[PDB]
Parts: sequence; structure tokens; C-alpha cells
Amino acid sequence: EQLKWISFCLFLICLLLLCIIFMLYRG
Amino acid sequence: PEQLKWISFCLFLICLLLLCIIFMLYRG
Amino acid sequence: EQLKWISFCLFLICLLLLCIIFMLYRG
Amino acid sequence: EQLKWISFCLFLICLLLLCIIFMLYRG
Amino acid sequence: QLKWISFCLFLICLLLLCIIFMLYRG
Repeated sequence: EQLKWISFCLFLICLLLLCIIFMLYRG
Repeated sequence: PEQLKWISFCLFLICLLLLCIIFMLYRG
Repeated sequence: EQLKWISFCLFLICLLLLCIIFMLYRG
Repeated sequence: EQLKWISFCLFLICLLLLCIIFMLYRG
Repeated sequence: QLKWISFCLFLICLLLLCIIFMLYRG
């Protein structure tokens, strides 16, 4: 169940990577 | 098992998006 | 043992990325 | 198993993160 | 191999802190 959190964390990193990308476009 | 597969997926997605960032800073 | 370290680091990378998103929206 | 992929992808991400560093410096 | 996963993870946080410094540098 330690793995569950790693899996939820990678998913967030993928969302956070996208907003960073979108923002750079907004520049 | 099913959870290593998810990580490997996500890692794949991450590398693809780190690359996008890199090409965007390169560009501008 | 190393599993929990990994889980720590990941939560951290989330907050750091998350922090990065705040700097970008700042200017 | 797949750990060869995680390892590699991590290995690869530091590469890509090092590059981001270079381009914020050199730029 | 885990160490590699543990070493690289450590390394990324530094590299991010490193990137956050440069964005807070200019």
C-alpha cells in the first residue's frame, strides 16, 4: 500500500507537468 | 504487477512531457 | 525501507513542481 | 522486469532535467 | 537496483531545487 501512493504521486506529476507546459505556451 | 505497469506508463508520459518543455525553451 | 524513501521524494517532487507552477503564474 | 524501465526512465529524466538547467544558464 | 531508483530520486529533487533557484535568480 506504499505502492498505491507512489502511483497516485506519478499521476499528479503528470498533471503538474501539463500545467507547466500550458503556462509556458501562455508566455 | 498491475501497479508497476501504471508507474511505467506514467514515467513514459513524464519523459514525453519533459521533452516538450525542453523543445519549448529551446524554441523561445 | 527504500519504498518509503521513494514515496517521500515523490511527494516532494509534487510540491516542488507545484511550487514551480506558482512561480510561473507569478510573472 | 519492468524495473529496468523505471530505472532507465529516471536515468533519462535527470538527463532531460540537466538539459533544462543548461538552457536556463546558457540562455 | 532500488538504490538507483533511490539515488536518481534524490538527484531529481536537487535538480528541481536547482531549477527553482535559477527561476528565483532572474
